[PDB]
Amino acid sequence: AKLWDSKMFAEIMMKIEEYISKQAKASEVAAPEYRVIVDANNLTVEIENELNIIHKFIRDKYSKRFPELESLVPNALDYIRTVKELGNSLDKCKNNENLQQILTNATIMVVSVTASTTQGQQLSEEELERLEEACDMALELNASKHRIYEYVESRMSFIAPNLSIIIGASTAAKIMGVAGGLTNLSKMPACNIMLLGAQRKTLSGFSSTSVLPHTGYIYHSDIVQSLPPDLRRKAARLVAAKCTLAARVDSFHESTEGKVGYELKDEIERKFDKWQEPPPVKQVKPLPAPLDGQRKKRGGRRYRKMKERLGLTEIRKQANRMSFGEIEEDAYQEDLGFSLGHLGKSGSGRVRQTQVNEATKARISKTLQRTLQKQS
Amino acid sequence: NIANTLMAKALQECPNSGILWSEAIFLEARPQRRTKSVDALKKCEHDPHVLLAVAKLFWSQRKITKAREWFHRTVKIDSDLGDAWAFFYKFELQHGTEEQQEEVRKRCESAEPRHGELWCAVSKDIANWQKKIGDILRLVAGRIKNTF
Amino acid sequence: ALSRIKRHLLTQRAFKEVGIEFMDLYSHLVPVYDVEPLEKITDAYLDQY
Amino acid sequence: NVMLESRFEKMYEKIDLTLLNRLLRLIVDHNIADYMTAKNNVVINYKDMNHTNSYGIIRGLQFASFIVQYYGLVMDLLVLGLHRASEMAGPPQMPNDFLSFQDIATEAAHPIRLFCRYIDRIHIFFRFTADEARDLIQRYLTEHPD
Amino acid sequence: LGVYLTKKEQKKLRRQTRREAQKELQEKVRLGLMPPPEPKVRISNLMRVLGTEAVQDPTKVEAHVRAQMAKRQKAHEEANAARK
Amino acid sequence: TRLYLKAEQERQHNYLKDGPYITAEEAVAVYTTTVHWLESRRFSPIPF
Amino acid sequence: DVNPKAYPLADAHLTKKLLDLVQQSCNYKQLRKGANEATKTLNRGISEFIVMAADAEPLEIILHLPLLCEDKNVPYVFVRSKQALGRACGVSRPVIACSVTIKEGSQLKQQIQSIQQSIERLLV
Amino acid sequence: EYLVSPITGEKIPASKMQEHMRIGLLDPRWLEQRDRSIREKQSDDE
Repeated sequence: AKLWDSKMFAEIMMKIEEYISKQAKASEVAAPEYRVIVDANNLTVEIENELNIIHKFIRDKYSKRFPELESLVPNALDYIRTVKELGNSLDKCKNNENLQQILTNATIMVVSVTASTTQGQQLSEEELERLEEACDMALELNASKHRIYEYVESRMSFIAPNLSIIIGASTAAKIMGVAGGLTNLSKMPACNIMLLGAQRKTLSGFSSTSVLPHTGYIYHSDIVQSLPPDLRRKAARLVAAKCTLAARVDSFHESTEGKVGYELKDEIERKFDKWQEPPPVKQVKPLPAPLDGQRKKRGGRRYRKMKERLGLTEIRKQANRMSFGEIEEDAYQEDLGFSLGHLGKSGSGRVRQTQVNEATKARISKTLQRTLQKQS
Repeated sequence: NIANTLMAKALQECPNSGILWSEAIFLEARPQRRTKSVDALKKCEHDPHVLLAVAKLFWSQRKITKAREWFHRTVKIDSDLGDAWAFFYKFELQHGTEEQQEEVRKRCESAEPRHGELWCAVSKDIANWQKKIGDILRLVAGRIKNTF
Repeated sequence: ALSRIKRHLLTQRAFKEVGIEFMDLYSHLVPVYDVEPLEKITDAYLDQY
Repeated sequence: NVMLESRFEKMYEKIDLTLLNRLLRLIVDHNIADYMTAKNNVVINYKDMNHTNSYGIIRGLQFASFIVQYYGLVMDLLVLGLHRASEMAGPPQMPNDFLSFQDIATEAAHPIRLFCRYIDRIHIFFRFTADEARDLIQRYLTEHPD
Repeated sequence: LGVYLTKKEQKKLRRQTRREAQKELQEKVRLGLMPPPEPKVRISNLMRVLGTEAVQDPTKVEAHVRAQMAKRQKAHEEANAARK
Repeated sequence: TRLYLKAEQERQHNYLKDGPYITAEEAVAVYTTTVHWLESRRFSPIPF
Repeated sequence: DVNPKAYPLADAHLTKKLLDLVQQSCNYKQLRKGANEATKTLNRGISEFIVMAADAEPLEIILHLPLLCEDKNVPYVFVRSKQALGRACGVSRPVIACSVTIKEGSQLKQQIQSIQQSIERLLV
Repeated sequence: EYLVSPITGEKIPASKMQEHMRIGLLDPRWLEQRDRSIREKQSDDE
């Protein structure tokens, strides 16, 4: 089946290319190291794709057992670990100590609630063994990915010196692995690198801001996480841009000592200092003195419009006229202090009803109109 | 990489090609297929190959209801073109219900309004043309000689 | 207005800051919440429906 | 005949968002429920200080009252017990009035004879025979000797 | 090589030139070299500018305001023709 | 107001740090009770 | 001169026409400023050519664009001063890379094509 | 280099070019506003 073919291909790749990477790692513990680095940084994408295939097959099989955990658990590796720790046993959902280390407490509650009253039937033995071998192979490939990322972190000093200087070596290895290579990452736009490894975390009733979406491995790097949250997202963008530059240098093997790395990290630190700088001293405006005499104010179309807007209207003029002697019943239960006066009252001197002056219509501001048009 | 250069050149010189654009999707990597390729592709043309490619991408992302809706739209928009019936039946077998798969297979019956050239669509898309392909078909004298 | 309400229901997940004040009843402090009118109309229609 | 009037002390500020979202998805379209629950998770601001309201609900939302009522209904199911709830609400095709029973038998079947919830102030009216009251007292005093 | 300028700089340069010309005209009026500007009167503007005097002799007022409008229009046309 | 908002900040931070106070089994019991009630009442979920 | 690596460098005569076309495209909103936008357009397959500046201390920050162009079959050309390129782009800030984008039935078409030919006449 | 100022029409080197623009269109009423600001600053009393 698909699982068997994917597992066979993964084993064939690991017996040759992963073995070559292992020998290269053990050598430092004419076949230059560059080809080993490149084949490892392509192996990461190969194993990611085969793990995606494995995750799809596991989803297809487990939909019979639990057709809801896909939406509840978006991460593929987290899905595989969850089904490994669950299997056909859904009554195990209560107080799983092993589920804590994989899933956050917010979503363990949701998966337990869903499994309480789910319609998924229990799988048979053949499905159980198929799923178990699939999960075992998936976790083995995940371990292989972890080992190869450790190898790339070790080789960070050689593959991308400047980019390893800018950010953490682990972050650099992860971003090159997810991007597909040093060349593959260097060809990507700066606005895309910061989106690398941005898992679609599902909101568990919380707001989207709690999820922190559009956040990548750069957002979780060492330097970015050392900033106040209100200054985090912006910081990430900056770092991403500079990271891109490093790749666009490192992919062409320039400043192998890292001179561009320092020339970018110092300006990153400068930008961070400027953003975090204490606010300047701002004098307070003394209250203006009371006015006397006359100040000449112009008239014209604007003055006419403002006078029409703020002028007394006929219905408003009739509102504040209260009839002497003739008592009126208060038509506003919620407040006795409000009355229409002559408006609607007998003896008001108006046989017809006082019309509405549309010059006093309530309308939104210009900036509110702009925002509404944007939100449309 | 040379295949990518050739595909880019072909798209540049021969736009509005449904089959070329759909196959270019398959050249593009999964992170770059839905995000950028399919949107501009749908903007370029609405070929049955376009809708089939969108449905196949959704199936590869296991968006079952979205893939089924796009497959229905593909069926409505064009019949017996692009050999999409085989892909729809495969999706039903692997993702849809057995009754749904049977209904999809029945709707693929060779008839003048729907799936009249289903074998012709398979030959044009899945490359079913052969010396014995015409012999297997009813039109032994005509189809075998006309096709490869 | 209904189209904007439906769009906000379907897509909007992040909202603007809502202010808080406290009415003093000399026995307890009742919270009063200030919400933007744009979201207020959507919430009012949602409550009515 | 024993009455208990009390209130859920912190039902406003001790409603979990995930549980509320799950329970609302039971009664309303999941998009609407997710929108409401995320609306209850916004930043509360005042002067120079603001925080992220992630645990409690915000009573100032226009739909919040509905939420509270729904949540209170859940509390009723915890207090009344589903069967007794069905005994007071009545059949779904023929629901009863506010304080009425389909027949005397179901009225006298269970100790809980009357129950109202208001917003957070629950008023329960039990009737007890001598043996039932004695058994309840013994069960209480078993774990709380006085 | 000739160098372009951004739209912001174009707007700022045009605004500065217009403000310079307006200040020039205003200070020319200050020093008496220029008569104070007359209100621009059209048909709608007639009863607002010359309302207290249009009742004296309406046809003369109409002739005067039409003459002013035609003077502005013909100044525009002759500027265009001289620029041709 | 300042004191109450400081207390609320501490409460929210404690909730985030220590996780939700409602356990999985209690949530399951509550949700199952609600499901049983809704099914017993033949209730149709509110459409969009 | 200052950038000996810029093999496809345009002469003084070609730079004037290039900047005039860039400004006209900016008037028609057919121009994308910055290396990231140029890369995005190339990946989208909507650009036709790239005009880049030869003055940048981490010069390789633009060196990714030519190779990608060879991947996407798109002409590219180098310019002397980044400030002049940015001024032609409508931005006071210096710009080191800009791209010109395709629009259906664009009035600039012929001019675009003409400049395209010049680039192919400049290559070797 | 040598560039012609679009607002002045004089041959100016490109090294100062951008700066030549920034202080090229500087509005003299900005100088007036700075002068009145410094005068009101010196008009304060302790």
